[PDB]
Order: sequence, then structure tokens, then C-alpha cells
Amino acid sequence: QRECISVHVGQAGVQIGNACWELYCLEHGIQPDGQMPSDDSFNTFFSETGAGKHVPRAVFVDLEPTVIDEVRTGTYRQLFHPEQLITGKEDAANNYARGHYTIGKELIDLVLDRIRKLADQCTGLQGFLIFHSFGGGTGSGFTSLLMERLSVDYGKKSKLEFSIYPAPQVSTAVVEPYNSILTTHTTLEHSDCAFMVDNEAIYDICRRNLDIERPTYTNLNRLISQIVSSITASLRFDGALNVDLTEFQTNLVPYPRIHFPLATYAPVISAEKAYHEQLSVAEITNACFEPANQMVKCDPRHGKYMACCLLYRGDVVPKDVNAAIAAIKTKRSIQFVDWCPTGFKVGINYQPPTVVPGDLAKVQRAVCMLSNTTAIAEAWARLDHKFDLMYAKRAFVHWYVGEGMEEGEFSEAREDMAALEKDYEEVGMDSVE
Amino acid sequence: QRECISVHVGQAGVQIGNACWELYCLEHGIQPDGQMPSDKTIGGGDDSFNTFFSETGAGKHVPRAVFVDLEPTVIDEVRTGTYRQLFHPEQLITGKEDAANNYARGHYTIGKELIDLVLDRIRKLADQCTGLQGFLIFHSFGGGTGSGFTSLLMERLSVDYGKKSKLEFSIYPAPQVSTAVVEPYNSILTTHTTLEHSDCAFMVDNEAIYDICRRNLDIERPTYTNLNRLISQIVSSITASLRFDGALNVDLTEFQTNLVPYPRIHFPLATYAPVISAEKAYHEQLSVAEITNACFEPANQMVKCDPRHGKYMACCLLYRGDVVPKDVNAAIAAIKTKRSIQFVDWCPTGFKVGINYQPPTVVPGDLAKVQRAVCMLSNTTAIAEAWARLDHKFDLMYAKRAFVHWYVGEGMEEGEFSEAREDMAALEKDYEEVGMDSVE
Amino acid sequence: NPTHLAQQQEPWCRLSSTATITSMRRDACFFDPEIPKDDLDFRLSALYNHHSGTFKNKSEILIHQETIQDTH
Amino acid sequence: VSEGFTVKAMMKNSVVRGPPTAGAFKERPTKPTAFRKFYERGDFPIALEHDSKGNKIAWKVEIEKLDYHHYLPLFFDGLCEMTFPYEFFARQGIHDMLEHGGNKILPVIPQLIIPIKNALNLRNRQVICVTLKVLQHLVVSAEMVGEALVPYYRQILPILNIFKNMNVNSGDGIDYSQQKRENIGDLIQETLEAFERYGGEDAFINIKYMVPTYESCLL
Amino acid sequence: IKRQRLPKNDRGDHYHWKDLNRGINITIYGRTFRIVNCDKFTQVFLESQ
Amino acid sequence: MREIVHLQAGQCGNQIGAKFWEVISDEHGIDPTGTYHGDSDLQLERINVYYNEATGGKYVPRAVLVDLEPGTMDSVRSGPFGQIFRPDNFVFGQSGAGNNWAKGHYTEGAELVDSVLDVVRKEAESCDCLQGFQLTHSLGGGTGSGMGTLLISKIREEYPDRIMNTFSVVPSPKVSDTVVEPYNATLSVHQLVENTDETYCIDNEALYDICFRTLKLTTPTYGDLNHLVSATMSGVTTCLRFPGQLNADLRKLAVNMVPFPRLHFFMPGFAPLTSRGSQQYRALTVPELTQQMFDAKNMMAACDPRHGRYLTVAAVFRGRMSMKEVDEQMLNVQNKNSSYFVEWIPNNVKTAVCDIPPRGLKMSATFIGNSTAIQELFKRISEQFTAMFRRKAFLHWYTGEGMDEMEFTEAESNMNDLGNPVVTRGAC
Amino acid sequence: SESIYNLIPSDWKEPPQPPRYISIFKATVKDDMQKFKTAMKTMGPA
Ligand SMILES: Nc1nc2c(ncn2[C@@H]2O[C@H](COP(=O)(O)OP(=O)(O)OP(=O)(O)O)[C@@H](O)[C@H]2O)c(=O)[nH]1
Ligand SMILES: Nc1nc2c(ncn2[C@@H]2O[C@H](COP(=O)(O)OP(=O)(O)OP(=O)(O)O)[C@@H](O)[C@H]2O)c(=O)[nH]1
Ligand SMILES: Nc1nc2c(ncn2[C@@H]2O[C@H](COP(=O)(O)OP(=O)(O)O)[C@@H](O)[C@H]2O)c(=O)[nH]1
Repeated sequence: QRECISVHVGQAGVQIGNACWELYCLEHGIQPDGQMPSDDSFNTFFSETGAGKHVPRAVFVDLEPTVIDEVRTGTYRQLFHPEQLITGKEDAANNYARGHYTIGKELIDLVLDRIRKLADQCTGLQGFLIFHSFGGGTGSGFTSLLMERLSVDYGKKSKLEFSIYPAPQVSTAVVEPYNSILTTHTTLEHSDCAFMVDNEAIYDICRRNLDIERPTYTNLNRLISQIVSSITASLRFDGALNVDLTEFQTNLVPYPRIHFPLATYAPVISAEKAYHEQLSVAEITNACFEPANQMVKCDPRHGKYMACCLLYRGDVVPKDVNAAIAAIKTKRSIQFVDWCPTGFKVGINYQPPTVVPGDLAKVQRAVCMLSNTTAIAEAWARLDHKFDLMYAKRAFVHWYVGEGMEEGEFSEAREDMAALEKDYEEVGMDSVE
Repeated sequence: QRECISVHVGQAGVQIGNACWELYCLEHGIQPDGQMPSDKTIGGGDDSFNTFFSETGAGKHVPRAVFVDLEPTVIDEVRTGTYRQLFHPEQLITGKEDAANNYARGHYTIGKELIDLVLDRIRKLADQCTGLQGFLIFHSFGGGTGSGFTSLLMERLSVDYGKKSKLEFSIYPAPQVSTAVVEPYNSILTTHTTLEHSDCAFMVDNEAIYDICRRNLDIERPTYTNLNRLISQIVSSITASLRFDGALNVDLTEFQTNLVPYPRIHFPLATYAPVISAEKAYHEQLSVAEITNACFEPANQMVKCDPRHGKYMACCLLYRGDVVPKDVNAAIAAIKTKRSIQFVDWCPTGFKVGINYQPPTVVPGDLAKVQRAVCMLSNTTAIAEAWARLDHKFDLMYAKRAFVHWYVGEGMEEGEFSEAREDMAALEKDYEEVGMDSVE
Repeated sequence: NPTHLAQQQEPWCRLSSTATITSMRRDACFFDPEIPKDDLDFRLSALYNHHSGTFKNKSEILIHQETIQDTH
Repeated sequence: VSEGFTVKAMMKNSVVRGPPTAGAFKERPTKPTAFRKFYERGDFPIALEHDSKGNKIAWKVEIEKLDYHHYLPLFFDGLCEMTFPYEFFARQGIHDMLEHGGNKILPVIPQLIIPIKNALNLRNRQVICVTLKVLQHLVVSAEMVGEALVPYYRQILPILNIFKNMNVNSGDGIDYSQQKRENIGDLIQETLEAFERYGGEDAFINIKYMVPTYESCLL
Repeated sequence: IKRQRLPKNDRGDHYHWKDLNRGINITIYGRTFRIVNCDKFTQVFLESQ
Repeated sequence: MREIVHLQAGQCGNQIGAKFWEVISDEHGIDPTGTYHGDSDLQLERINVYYNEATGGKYVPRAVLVDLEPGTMDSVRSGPFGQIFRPDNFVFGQSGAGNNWAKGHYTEGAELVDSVLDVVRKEAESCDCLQGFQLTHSLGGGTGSGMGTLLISKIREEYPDRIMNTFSVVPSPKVSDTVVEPYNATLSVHQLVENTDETYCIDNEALYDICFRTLKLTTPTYGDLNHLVSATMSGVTTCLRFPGQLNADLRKLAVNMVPFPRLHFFMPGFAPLTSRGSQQYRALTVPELTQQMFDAKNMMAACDPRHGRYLTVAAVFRGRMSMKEVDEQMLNVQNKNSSYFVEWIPNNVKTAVCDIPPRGLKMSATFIGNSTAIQELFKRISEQFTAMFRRKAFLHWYTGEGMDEMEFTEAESNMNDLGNPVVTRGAC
Repeated sequence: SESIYNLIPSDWKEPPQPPRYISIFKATVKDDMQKFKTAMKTMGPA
């Protein structure tokens, strides 16, 4: 009954998805043929048809072939019901005005129909989990499209969005800045909890904790996978202070607009190093507020924790957690806000972190801190500058105003992210009265 | 004990019957030699062969089929191929001159050299009968044989077997592609003359099965083999309740009584659920709610007319497999709460339910093994558009007397075209009259 | 009195007064014309005449008015 | 308050809720009769003569031979109406056409039952009064009319059963409305007396089958 | 006897194929059938299992 | 016969009730499958206080288990004494409370409360002479805070002359498992003020201090926390269930501990509690039990009673034990500590003495205190509420769910109204 | 009904839009952009 439906848009989505579904399978047990070698701990991500066919519950979507055709011809070929994987013919060519206008109004209908069939088999959809990549059309345009229509249809549900926000420096495209400022609405008005990640930081986590000096994308999307699992762990497996998707939101999203939380896993150590550490509840809790093990390039010592929700999993006994949370409240470098006294929603599941043939060591204790910091304005700003630097010379704008988007959009988009920064920037200041 | 006689008229009828009898022989369990397996069981073993087969008291299953055509190379295929020993040689009946897409060369001139002998074989097959459920004719509204000889056959059968049920399986012409130019002429004439002898006529168009095969069965290049196999699955789902045992067994007379509001209005739209394609089959539940909704979906209907552009009058569901009546009841309630499904205000109970415990049997081919299926036979007012389409086509051709001499110079009079066209106009006004709501 | 003079300052009463589209959706609203099922998604809005539309793919059977209608 | 037979019904001092009201002793919604339609078209050979001596329906054609088969059961459905320039027409058409008869009213008895039951179905007191005068005049009108209506006592009697005990309890004070014979309990009493009297050799079994309480006359 | 899972005991166990051999007594609904023979398909299936 | 309907609201209340039913089934002699394998006839004499009889000698507990999420109640079934409960009053729902008092009081809680009340009426008159109801719930969170108070209000409407006890787990300031605990706690205390007859406040850190220091446990678990609550629940309803003299029931305890109608927030304590290492160092006597009961660290509410005045104190002893030293200890503590007891109530300590001790124990005691130290708990919740509500933080969901802005202020008004008698009686 | 005092064309214009939020991070962002930049180091001069 506790079913959640995933929607992977874009190469980022399709790829991050393959990563998440190897874990979901390795977790519940569903092997790469649907069969579960030798109890309802699967209804969330897997829909079972008579005769263990544990079919998935997602809709991988890309406006170009390739990306998805690797899953259609890969090891997990006999799992994703052919239809679920929905593909087109031409990419949006990093043009939001292609995913949201031209090459995009051709797949929006079929995807929303597959999403219905999945959301018609569920007895209680608890929320939709999206995975885009502000940067391309199938990650900014088609998302906006899908989200704008999903909200109207599946209204009183949820839309926990996971995104790969442009980095503060590297980036991979010259039109990334534009697309992101343009996808602001999909994250501000048509979402419920936007967890934003950035490749640079997950790459720092890798070149520092896992000891991998040449991190690929695979390594990165596996880290995104363990973060998602921890969030959807108190719906499949069992625990003491279990917490659902609806609960996270309450003890996080403070005001309706303020809903851009940041994520940080805890024991991101590697086999060898994890022989010199005790990885106790305090080691993991402290190394989650650490201004480096964070997943977005943003020092939290520049903002005010508005509400951090900590989701543990494994040999965590309520007592240790309570003791640890207290230590954090002693350290005064981790200043909180003055309007959220009790600023911690603890959640404890049991299933210890599952390990895929890869890197992150097998541990008996982990945590994932979904926190709502005020230090996210720095990311908002880094991007604001890049957009403002190019929109002045109206560079790379012809492509957009030639696929539909009338200039007016860019301008509105700008104002939106502007107001957004005001909201955050001015919400941690102390009581003037 | 409850037998039906199948008559296949024309090339389309014979090929549809080839698919049908292939499905029957692999469904009941009968080897192509006409006999039974000796080192294999069957499918359970009963008198559940009698309706479509007759024992000669030696282990030989001879079927109750008459494959009539005025042209060879269509019956020669079934006398040469792998089913050459199943059919009795006098049952497969062949003329020597083609009907030439003419209703005249099937009804008026070249029908008389074969109609006596066809009725003689029909009389023999009706003599070997305990209780006759009825006849199942298979034809098209296209070619000359399938129009005219079907017409003459219904004229003779209404006299000889006037208290008996006769079900047409008619290939309705497509509104756009077609195959011949004289299809509107032949269709207007044959429905004019079979409109008072057909007790119930299931029309099945070719374009909609093409669409079903390309959109659900994933066949970018389907053919007549696939179309006739799916029509054969329809016919088996219709007359399987008198072959096996189910929760709500439903007969051909009950089909007629619950599907036809007024005696000229006997044209149900047939649709089938699981039209799925093996590698798309084992991933869904294929639950009873899904198979009930897929019938009322306006893309699985097999006549190119939108059910939204009309009003439902009486729909008959025929479920096969592990179907519990509570799921049928819940699906019917869910359909009836939907506003866009419009039933007529003079039919509160618009559903006729039949349930069978026998799962559908699969030929090696396109369709998949499913443990649930349903055939939906919807009598509705959406067919007025399909009648008026080729009515306008008839008007376009008849306004200049194009191709009319090929009918006129062979016994047929000029005024029969006007008679048939007016009876179509009367059918149109009858459909509108039965359709619109009650205010008195 | 301090609660009122504090609640109606500005930089948080604006945040409390404003609400996003999704937040507006989940405030016990009531939308009658919607899609409760795929049998409504295929049927209530399709813009595809089964009698007139010939030989269309799976993605062409369902073309919504909101799909061919301007944004927001 | 408790709705029904739930656990809330047995709650110490529990105020139980009553059942919904019943359609008996309550007015019914009227419908447009064919009387109005046929009159508005005007194939009727009738005209109100508007006499000062009381309203009379003047007849252009002879009453003794009009049809009594497409007219008399058609004038019977005018007993479902209250508007003045149709109610009088129905009243003095039906009474006059039952007065002038003989060997022509009798085959119409099976075709005049449905308008009688439809007249009785709507519970207006005045029209129930008027149709009770109609049934009394009909049973006293001709020969064997009651003997042909005795297989039909079982469907015009049940509404004639509902209002049987509706006499006025005026006490020693006298009722000053015996003229306009309106008291429908007394009218039902007289109608059943006329039915049993001019009904035939076997009518009390059907009558007692429909109306439960009845003391037999002509004993 | 119609096609349904034939009970074996009082507690409602259906007969399986693991206790269906040639030349055996099987009781059902009061009666006691004496299974004698089978065909080549049943033989090869039973020796295969 | 007098008998109590036991209701569990929320995950906290459900696990607390499960531990309670385990403990009292051990106390009475009822196995997991409902039959009785005991040793004395005194256990089945008053089995009709908590156990409804069924066919074949099966004693089904008179408990209604409620939660908006069917995930912890499945654990209640799968627990040790899980196949003893009736599955019909096992009332559930397929939703999520969201840690929302609004969603537990004016949304699916209000849709499921009728289904609760039907079975509640059913075992409320599978009855002869009902005494009261016993709700176990968490004061901060969903379900137990919201639907618990909704059930309290509807039950006080339906049966207004019956005793209502609520064992409430009140939020802690050392840590928090929920950020809207001030909202839920304030809104639930507002309903608790004018409704219930006996509230028993149990902070989590007080149980943590008892586990860490008094019992010297190394890994205290939520079951170990719940065991103390189960012990004090069995201690309170003991003279109502077992023979003896000075038999105090729920109404007698309410009379002798509630001087004014709004002052019924108690702070319970169970005190034959010692460690394994110091277990054999004891000289277990009535002075030792009085010593441990009035030591201000075994209290199960995080409220130091030396920071205020005792109004009333109840002591329910269990065991074969002489009355002279009982009365001597109760008199002696009052004479010794004269600045910690009010002077307008002479002899403000009650005495109840049951004979049958809890199994494994020979002489136990349950302490109940209506001290003025609860004002610290209430004003602390009020300070957190004013820190969160002054900014309208986390309020959009309540207001969009159906709360009003006025109702939070009115709940705060009655909440700090409650703090005023308990300080005027602290300073006369 | 209607009135004369509704044919009047109102002089209501949109009030001018407030200026955008300059942000308190813009100087840090610009300094970070100028940081790590050394012109003409690997490619070198022509
Ligand atoms: N984990 C992970 N992240 C990726 C992957 N591919 C791309 N990304 C991130 O996504 C950003 C842009 O890629 P996308 O938005 O997915 O491009 P797209 O959606 O395919 O859009 P088109 O190129 O127009 O088809 C890059 O900056 C990457 O940081 C991937 O395979 N795995
Ligand atoms: N479904 C299906 N339809 C067919 C098939 N063969 C022909 N048709 C349709 O039937 C129409 C004509 O078929 P027939 O009536 O059998 O042709 P005929 O009776 O041999 O007439 P002649 O052309 O004069 O020989 C064509 O327009 C086709 O659309 C078939 O194998 N399957
Ligand atoms: N004594 C005791 N307290 C518990 C138990 N389980 C949870 N709690 C406490 O209950 C508090 C909140 O529970 P809550 O979320 O409101 O549960 P809910 O009522 O189902 O929503 C937590 O802070 C726990 O400390 C238990 O089993 N025993």
C-alpha cells in the first residue's frame, strides 16, 4: 500500500535511475529478471504480478533514444516492462524551449498515461520521486512540462524532486546557466521538497573519503541512490521512530515557499579506511554537519539551520542518537535559527545500508541529514551571476526565442530566483523586535 | 447437444474460417488429421466438441462447416494444406466462375448453380443435429461472393429454418483505405437484403484491427493472417460459453435478447481485451478492471466509429479465465459512474454478463497466453457515422450511374439501388430516433 | 499583544501569507474535472475521432487540449 | 441522537430517530393528461353552454351514438385534473355518458380501469370525491357492469381502502356539508355498498380481500 | 465429477500428483475409485518428477 | 464489578499499551493464546476489570488500539503477547498522520473516530458497571495528540460520569523527535485541561535518568522505558483489582488528589527500582520504599519537586506489610519537609495498601504527585511554542488543513492560564 | 443597474516594479570568479 512512483527524466535521470534500481533490486531481493529468489517490503518501488514478476514502478523518459536503449538492451532488460521506458527521436539540444515547447509535446501525453496506469495499480501512492538535471531540455523543459501537468492531475499527492543543480565552477555546457534560472518555477511552485545536488561536491566527497582520484558518473549516481534509499527506507523496511515522506516535509519545509533542502550522507568511507574508524552514531552525526561532507558546494557556517531531519539506519539505538544530537547543540559553530527551537526530526529504520559490488564500504550504521539551511542562497547567486553575464549580450537567446519561448520568460525567470534569494537570505536574521 | 453450423462465404469468410477452425482444433484438442492424440490427454475431455465437431464413431472429428466460394484457389488451399483431412470433401464447396465484385454475380446469376447444393449440404448438416443453436456465417460487405451469395443464402435460410438464429460476422468496409471501388454499392445492397434475415450481425472493420495490431500488438506490418486470428479469438470468446462451463453461462438466444433493442437494430461493435504481445504480457496484472476498461477505451473498438460520438444502448461482456463475479461487478460499477460513458436513458441495466472458467487458448503466433480476457459486444448509436460514410460514398458514385451497368445488365434492376439506399436512410433515422433522449 | 505586533512585521508574514501552487493544491480544495483513471485519460480528453483519425501511433491517440493549449 | 438498531440505540436515555415519512395520506405530483391535449386540438363535440341553471355541457352530436370507445375511456382520464375548464367537462361528460347508455358501456369496462386507478393514485380529496361519484354512477348505470367489474375489484380498491375510516367527529354538532357530498369515508362506504349490491353473486371475497374491515349487507 | 480441486482429508487438502500412481485406491466424495493405468504422457511426467 | 476500557492512541501509546498488557497478563496468569495457567484463585476473582470472557476460557483484553498508520500496530500483533487482542476493535487506517494535530483532529482522525467509537461503545456496554477509560498516548506528535484528544472529548460527551485517566508522554527539552512538538503539545494540553479526570505526565528524559542511573542500564531501549509506565499503570489500578484494605480506586485517588478541577496533572513514580550490582545490597523495607519514592530522581516526569510545593501525594503500596511504619513514614516525611508541602491541606499524603504484590516482587509502591513542578513543564512548552509561533513558523499546514489563527492563540491562553493556579498555590 | 460614473476611464496604471535583489553574496561571487584566473599561462603569448 505504501507505493511511490519514480520518474527519471533526461540522461541524468535515466542513468541515476539505473543506479537506484540496482540497489532497490539488490535491497528487497528482486533479481535482474524480476524473480525474487526464495514480505510486502517491495510494494513501494516494485509492483508484483501473479508469479514473482516484481515489475518496477517508474517511467524512465528521454527525448532522444540511446540513454534508455542501453537499459532496453542491458542486463536489466527483462525487468522494466517495455512501455515504462518511454523514448523519442531528437534530443532537446540543451534548449528548455525544446523540452517545454517543440520536441516535448510529443512525449508528454504518453508519459502521463504510463504514470496513470502505475498510479492506478497503487492502493496508496505516497508521492512521486523525480530525478532531472537542470542543464538540458529533458531535464529542464520536459520536467517543467511533466510537473505543470502532474500537479494539475495528481494534485493532493507529493513531488519530491531530486536535481543536479549546475556546479559553482566546472559545469559542462555553456547554456546551463540559462536553463537553470528558467526551471525555477518547476522547483518553486510545482514541487514539494527539492533536494538539489551538485557534481563538484560529490566528486570532492569521492576524492577525499572513498580515495577514488578519478571518480566517474557511475560512482556519483550510486551516492545519490543510497541518499534516496534512506529517504524511502521508513516505508519499505521497519524501525522504531519510522518517518514517511509526508512527515519529512512537516519537520522541514518551514514556510510554503522555503522548500529547498540539502542532503548529506554519513559514513561515506572506503573498505581500507573503515578499518581505522569506529563509525559510531556520533562520528556519523558530526560528519554530517561537517562543512565538506555536504553534497552542494555551500558552507553551512554561512547560514542558519532552519530544520535538519536526520534519518538513520542500522545499529542505531534511540539512546545514542539523543546523546549525539545534544553534542551538536553544544558546538556553537553550527548555529541554528531562533524560530525553530526543537530543530531535529530523528528517524530510525533497521535494515543496515545495502552494498552493491562497487565502493562505499558495508557499514552497520549510516545517516542522511535532509537539512533546510540558509546557505543555499550562495548556489542561487553563483548561477544568478552567470545568467546575468550572458543575458546582457542576449547570447544563445536566438535558439530559445526560435523554438517558442518569448524573451519575456527569461526576464520573469530572473525575477523569480531573485525573490527566492530574498526569502532565504532574509529568514535567518535575528528577531528585529 | 447444443450445436452450431458454420458457413464461410467468400475469400474473406474462408480465410477467417481457416483461422477459426485452426483455433478450434488447437483449443478443444484435435490434431490436424481430424483425429485425437493417443499418447496425449486433450484439455480435459467431455462432450465439449459436439457444437463444432461430429463423431463418425471411429475417433474422427468432422466439423460442422460449409466453406462455399464461387472461385477456386481459395478452397484449393484448404484441400491441399495441412487441414485437408479435417474437412469432409463435400463440405468444401467450389464454383468455377468468380463473382467479379458484383452483387449480381453472387445473388442473381451465379448463385443458382450452387445454392441448391449448398442448401442440400446444409440440410444434411442440420439433419445431423440434436438441438440447433443456430448458424454462424462469415463474410464481408466487400466482394461479390461475400455480398450476393450471403444474401441468397440468408433468403433461403429464412424460409427453410425460419425459427433459427443466424449470426453474421461481416467485414465492414473501411472509411478510408478500402480495397475495391464497388464496395459501397455491394455493402448498401447486402445490408439492405440481410437487414431482415440477420438475427444479429457483428461488424468488424479492417482499419481498426490494423490500428490495434500496430498500437497494442506492436506489429508494424500485420496481415490478413493476424486479422483473422484475432477475429477467430473473438468468435471463440463469443461461442465458448456453450462449449465450456462458467459462472454465468450465456447462450446465443440470450445474446440476441439482451443485445438488440429493436429488430432492425442488430449491429454490435465487438472488441477484445488482452490484445497484448507476449514480451509485454507478463509485466501487468491484466486484472478484470483493466480488461473491462480496455473494452470501453475508444481505441480497441473494431469498427472505425467513436463510441463517444453516440450513446451506448446494451453492452455484453464475455469474460474468460480466472474471473470472479465480484470483479466484474466492481468494474461495471466503475464504468457506470463515468460520465463520458453515455448509456441511453431507457436502459438502466445496460450490461449483460457472461463468465467462463476456460482460459483463452493461443495459436503459435501473435497473441499471448493470458489467464483473463473479455469480449465486449456493445450495441450503441455510434454506428450511424459508419453507415452514413459509405451512404455518402454510394451517393457520390450513384449520382453519375458509375459502375451501375455491371450490375444492371445481369438481371438486376435499376431501382434496387434506390431501394437499398432508402433503406439505409431509414436505418439512419431509426438510429437517431432510438438514440435521442426521452422527454415525454 | 507582543504576538500580534511580532506576527505582523513583514519578512515572515509575507512568507506565511504566500503559498505555492502545490501548497494551494493541498489545502482541501475540490477539482471536479480531472482524471481519476486511465479510462478517463484516454476518453474524456482525447481529441481523436476514431472514425476520422486514420493510422495513428500510440502517442497520437491521446492529444489533450491542455497539451495543445498555451502555458499556465 | 441514535439512527437505527446500532449500539447507540441502547444508550440508557437514548433518543431514537423516527423513520422517514410515507407517501400514504399525502398528495401526489400531477401529470399532463391526454384530456388537455385532445381538448386543445379540439376534436371534442362538446361546448360549455354557460347556463345560469348550473353549468351544462352541450353536445353537438347525439350522445347515444358517439363512440364510447375512443371517447368514454378518454373522458375518464380527465378525472386527474383540477383546473376549471377541464374538470367540469370531465365530470358532466362522464356522468352524462354513463347516464345515456345500454349494451355499449359494457365492452368498455376493461378499457376504463387504468384511468380510474390513475385518478385514485393522486390523493386529492375533491377528485377522489368526484371519481367516487363516477364509480357509483357506473355501477348503477347498466346491466352486468358490476358483473364485468367483479374480476377488477383488486386494483381500484386499494386506494379506496386507505381513506375508509375518515369520518368527521363533529360531536353533537351537526355537519353542515352533507349537501356537497365530500366526506370520503362515507363515500367509500356507499361505494362499497353499491359494489357489493350491484356486483353479482360472488363479490364479497374480492372486496374483503382488498378492504380488510367490512360488514356485509344483503344478508 | 467437475473440474475442481478434489478434497483428500477432513481438513481440506486437495489431491496432488505426488500421491497419484497406477493401480491405487483413491477415495473422493464417498466413492473409492481404483486407478488402473495411464498413458505415455502421464508415465513420462511421473517418472520425470 | 468495576472495569476499565483501555485505549491506545499512536505508536507511543500502542507500544506502551502492548508492554502494559504483557505485564498485566503476566500478573494475572493469562498466556498469549488467552487461556489461564496461574497459581492462586485471587487472580481470576477480578479478571473482569480488564479481560472480557469468551468461549473456551479465552480472556480477550478490553483494549481499543488506534493509529492512522498500520505499521506499528502490525508490530503489536507480531509481538509476544500479540495474538491475544481482538482483531475487530483493532481499528486502523491507511494514511499518515504527518505529526499534525490538525490532521489528527479535523481530517482522517475525524473520519476514523466514528469507527473507533462504535467498538468503544461495544466494549463499553459489554459491561455491567463501568468505572472508566484509560488512554495511553504521546502528547507531542500526531494521532495520540490529535485523535487521542478527539476520543477524550467524544468519550466525555458520551459518558460524562465515568473516570478518565490518560497516561501522556509529554515532550522533552534535551532532544526532540519532532519539530512541531510545541504545537501538538500545547493543542493537546488545551483539550486535556477541561475533559480528563487524571492525567499522568511522563517525560522521556526522566525515564532515561531512571534507566541510566537508578537501574544503571547500559543500552536503555524504548521497551525498557515503557516497562516503568506499565508498572505504574498496574500499580494505580491495584486496589481495584486485588484484595486488601484501604482500597483506593480511581475515583478515590481523584478525590484525594484533585483539590481544584483544573489541577489534575500528576507526576508518577515507581520505586522498588534498583540496579543489578546494588540489588543484593538492599535492606528492603517500608522505610526504603518511602525513601526511594520521595527521592527526587526516580520521578517519571522531568520536574524537580524541590522547586515547588506538593499539593497532594498518593502512595499505593502492594504487599503483606504492617500499617504502623506506613503511617509513620507518611507522617515523618511531612514533618521533616514542611516547606515542600502546602499548609492549607493537612495530611496531604494518602495511603492505599493492597496485599498481592507484583510477580517477582514481594513489596512494591506506586507514587502519584500533584506538585507545583508541572508549571515548569507547561511554561517550557509555552516558551518553545512562543519561539515557534511568533514567526508563524510551520503554521501554513495547520491553517491550510483547517485550523484558525485564533485557535492557536486561545490554546496558548488556556495553556498559560493553567500555569496560574499552580503558582498561586505554590506561593499561597 | 448602471451609472454615469462607470463610463469614466480610470487613470490607474501599474505601480512601477521594485528593483531586483542585489544579494549579499554578489561581491563574494564576483571575487570567486576573479580568483584562480591567471591570464596567458599555458597557451602563452602569440
Ligand atoms: N549521475 C549522473 N549525472 C549526470 C549524468 N549525465 C549528466 N549528468 C549531469 O546532468 C547535467 C546535464 O545533463 P542532462 O540535463 O541530463 O542532459 P539531457 O537531459 O540529456 O538533455 P539533452 O542533452 O538535450 O538530451 C550535467 O551537467 C551532469 O552534471 C549521468 O549519467 N549520471
Ligand atoms: N479480415 C480479413 N478481411 C479480408 C480478408 N480477405 C479479404 N478481406 C476483405 O474482404 C473484402 C473482399 O473480400 P471477399 O468478399 O471475400 O472477396 P470475394 O468474395 O472473393 O469477391 P471477389 O473479389 O469477386 O473474388 C476486401 O475488401 C477485404 O477488405 C482476410 O483474409 N481477412
Ligand atoms: N515510553 C515509551 N515512549 C515512546 C515509545 N515509542 C515512542 N515513544 C515516544 O513518543 C514520542 C513521539 O511519538 P509520536 O510520533 O507522537 O507517535 P504517534 O502518536 O504515533 O504519532 C517519541 O519522542 C518517543 O520518545 C515507547 O514504546 N515507550
